[PDB]
Amino acid sequence: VYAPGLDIESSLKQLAERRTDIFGVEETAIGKKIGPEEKVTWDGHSGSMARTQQAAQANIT
Amino acid sequence: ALSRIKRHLLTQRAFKEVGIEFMDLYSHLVPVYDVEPLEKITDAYLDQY
Amino acid sequence: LELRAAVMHDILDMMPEGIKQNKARTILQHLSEAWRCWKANIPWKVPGLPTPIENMILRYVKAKADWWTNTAHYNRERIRRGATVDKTVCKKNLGRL
Amino acid sequence: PTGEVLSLVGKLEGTRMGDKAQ
Amino acid sequence: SYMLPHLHNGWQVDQAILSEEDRVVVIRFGHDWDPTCMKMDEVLYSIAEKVKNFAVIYLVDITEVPDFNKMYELYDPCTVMFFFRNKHIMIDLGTGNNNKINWAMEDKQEMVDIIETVYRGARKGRGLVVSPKDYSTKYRY
Amino acid sequence: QKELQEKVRLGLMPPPEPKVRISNLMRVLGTEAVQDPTKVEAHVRAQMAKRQKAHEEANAARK
Amino acid sequence: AEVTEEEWLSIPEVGDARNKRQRNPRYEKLTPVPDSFFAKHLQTGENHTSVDPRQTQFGRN
Amino acid sequence: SERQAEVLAEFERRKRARQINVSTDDSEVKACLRALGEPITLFGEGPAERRERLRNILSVV
Amino acid sequence: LRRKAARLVAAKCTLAARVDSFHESTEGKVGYELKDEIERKFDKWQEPPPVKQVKPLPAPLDGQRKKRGGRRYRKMKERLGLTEIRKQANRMSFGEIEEDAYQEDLGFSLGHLGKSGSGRVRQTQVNEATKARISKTLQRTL
Amino acid sequence: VFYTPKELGGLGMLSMGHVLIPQSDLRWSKQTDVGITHFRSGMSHEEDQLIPNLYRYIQPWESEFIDSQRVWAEYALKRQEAIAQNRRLTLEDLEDSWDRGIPRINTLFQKDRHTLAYDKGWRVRTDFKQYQVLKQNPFWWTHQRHDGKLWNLNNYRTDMIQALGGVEGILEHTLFKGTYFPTWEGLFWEKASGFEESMKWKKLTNAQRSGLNQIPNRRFTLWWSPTINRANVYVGFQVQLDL
RNA sequence: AAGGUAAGUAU
RNA sequence: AGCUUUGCGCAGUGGCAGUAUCGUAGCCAAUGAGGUCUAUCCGAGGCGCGAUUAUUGCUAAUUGAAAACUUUUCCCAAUA
Repeated sequence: VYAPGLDIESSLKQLAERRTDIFGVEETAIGKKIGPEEKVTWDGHSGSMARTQQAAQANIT
Repeated sequence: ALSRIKRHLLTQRAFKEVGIEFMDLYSHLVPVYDVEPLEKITDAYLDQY
Repeated sequence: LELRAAVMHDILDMMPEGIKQNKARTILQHLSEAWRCWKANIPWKVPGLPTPIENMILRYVKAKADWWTNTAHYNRERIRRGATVDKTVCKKNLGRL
Repeated sequence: PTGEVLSLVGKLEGTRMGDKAQ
Repeated sequence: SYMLPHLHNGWQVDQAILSEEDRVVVIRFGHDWDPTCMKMDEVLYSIAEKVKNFAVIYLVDITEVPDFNKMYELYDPCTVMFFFRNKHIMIDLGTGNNNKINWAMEDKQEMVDIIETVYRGARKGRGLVVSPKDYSTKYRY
Repeated sequence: QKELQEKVRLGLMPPPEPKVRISNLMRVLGTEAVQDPTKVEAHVRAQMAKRQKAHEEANAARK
Repeated sequence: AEVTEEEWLSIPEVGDARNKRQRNPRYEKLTPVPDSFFAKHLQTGENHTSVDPRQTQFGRN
Repeated sequence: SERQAEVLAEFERRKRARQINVSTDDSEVKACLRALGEPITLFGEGPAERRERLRNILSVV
Repeated sequence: LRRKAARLVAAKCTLAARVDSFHESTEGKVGYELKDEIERKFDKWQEPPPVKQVKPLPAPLDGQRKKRGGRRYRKMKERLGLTEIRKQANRMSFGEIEEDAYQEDLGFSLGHLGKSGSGRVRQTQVNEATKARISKTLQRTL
Repeated sequence: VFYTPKELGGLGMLSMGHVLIPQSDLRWSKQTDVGITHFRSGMSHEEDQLIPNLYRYIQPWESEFIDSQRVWAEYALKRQEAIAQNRRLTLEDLEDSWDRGIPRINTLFQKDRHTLAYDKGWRVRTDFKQYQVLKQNPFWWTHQRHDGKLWNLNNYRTDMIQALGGVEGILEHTLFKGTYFPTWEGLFWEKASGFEESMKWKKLTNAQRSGLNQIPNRRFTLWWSPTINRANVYVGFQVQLDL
């Protein structure tokens, strides 16, 4: 049901990397990590299945 | 039942635990006590008498 | 929630988890029982628990208990004043009081 | 016509509370 | 939040929805650091074991997995969504959005009731289930 | 009991018939005891005697 | 940092004190109130046609 | 039909197994299994499973 | 946990006294053989409870499951089935406003029970199969 | 839908307030051989119908005490002459004084008037009942058996039915005319369904039981559907059912 | 501005 | 030689109870289980866990099904 030890530890570190009001030294906003390529995603429409699929194919290097 | 009640009045000095809840009147808490029914009968008869 | 996350993160960071990852969940269970043992007003003394781990768990329990008491009293005063609150909030506050 | 229960502070104060009771 | 299983890419979410054939897949789209998401995730963790027989709970980071943001409108701080046999299940919550639960629920019993109702309706073949509680009002008095 | 149940499962023995007494006659044979009441009574009493017959037979053979 | 690996492994698993009757109690069947309660509520409201000579203000086919 | 014959054979094998006396001593059970050739343990079987296997072997044998 | 400890210690002390009255085991081999098992029993009593798995809620149930019927089922249905007085209880006359019966609860109402229109000339009797009686284990305490 | 007594399908709400009934709600219509005829209720040129207020239908404490003293002196006299004539009060002599005294004259004729004479300290016990039961008692100060019923809502309900236009005016708001019952006389409700009541004890889950406790509402909305489902009360677009 | 989307098979 | 006592199986008849029966290669227990009466006295199983429709089987209805639905390229709009 629950995550293994590695997953729990990794999730805790990822949460700590964002909540700098609890962890860390410097204090950024709640969701900021401080202190190209944009993935193409389907919009859920049957008319745009082909273009989204081809764009996913066209993004392979 | 009366014989059991008199026997409890004479010889019973130890009793089972009674549960406690709190009626929330939203201004304070009123304690509410749940006693065993077998002791409840004796206590009610004693109160009436 | 933030206190539990912070305590667990600290314990798992200092844990040499290269061999003992499976204890991580166990750690949280202790952080529950101790808290429960404080809420139940019963003694809590784990015999196999290392002294630094027990000390930090006690610090976590003390901080959570201070927050718990303050939150319970604040919510009770809100309800007494007439603050508009939910049924689940009322039940939880009644349990805390 | 709204059906909202209106306060009777100052409303229907002319009549006593013994009226319409037997 | 840090105890429930995590899905790290869109393909993993696809497989998680596809894999379960007799249990409702409950997926929380959001962020671990979001306070609303922390409340929702701690409620889910509280009821994670009790609903083992008829539900599986996963957590998806929308920033890490923005694959379903466009179609599922995953733009609220927290979102809980139910799937059954690879089929999104809608809930007549009374909030006007039947496609998802987009708020943190305090009581852990209400979430169990919602999951149970979703399971019953979906196993009966329905695509919409009427929740036992109407959420058009927070019942605050 | 398991021996009997598995014998009945595999068809070795016929499935057990309901045990019917006089007070039980209107619950097991109720619908057929309005059409031929005396035939039903005779069948029920024959079953009762056969149950008694086996008991006395076992007692006599064991004695 | 002073907790050794063997000490870390020596951490015990947390168990539950309460027994089967409290952890997983059997279903609490609800039953209707006995008919005698309807009968007794029905007895009340049946009034004598006469009063005792000593009663005061404070006590067919 | 041979299916009825084999079902009856299995049933009578089980019936005989229900009346075979087998020692409850684990050492004697292991010695008997060694004498009759079958392995002491099969897929992590317990002592009760070992007793059942010895009973089945003695029933077939 | 002190009455049980007192009983165990008294029994072991009686054993040790019976040993000593004959001046056997002068060094105290029997005394230590009993003291260490007393400590073992004390440790066993104070042992932490073991890990018990949480039982998940049963999956919601759909379909048909065959249930038996018989004397037990008949008795259960008679105890749980609707009674004539409890049948009249949940019937309210339409248009005939009745005076409030119970002061503490205005919701409570007898319905057709004791009120005209029920169609029963004679008063309904109490189904004695719905009698309230103590459990079997409560009989043991008595 | 609120102040209609529960016998007619309403909620039977008691109003300690000022609620006006619009005159448009006091109109009904019936069909006979000559066609359809329309009726109102307020013939007199008065204001809109005002529901009776639980204000006026309670006797004040001072008048209640004066009535109690007068009635109990009267009963003392009547008992004095009753003893002399070797007769007992036959519930007919005590007809002018029936629901008047603080220990209501009702209590003198109560069937269990002998066992209650040995009930002492009942008011203190009733007050202290709050520490044993988990529900607050609004009538913590009095006992119905010992002190009598110190209030009556017969006049209140009568005037509530009169103010709403009677049965004809009330039932025009309901689906009663859709049932085609010839009259309202020989009619009775069934509070719980034959099957709905059987499920109260069948081991249902919390979610399953919670949704089953809303079944009566599904009937209430059906009873007042011609009035709840209206364009005047719910402004906005309308959607017709698919069949 | 909303809290007013029946769902289900079929192309 | 009849009668008769106790324990134990095997049956037959009848009654009562279904908030309970059962399991123990888990632990503990007449070297004392467990103790509110009456304690220089009482004396037997308890505890934990597991199974369940609060013992478990068949038998027969009903429902859900199941068997099927044209399980086969539609529409808004464009031109000839």
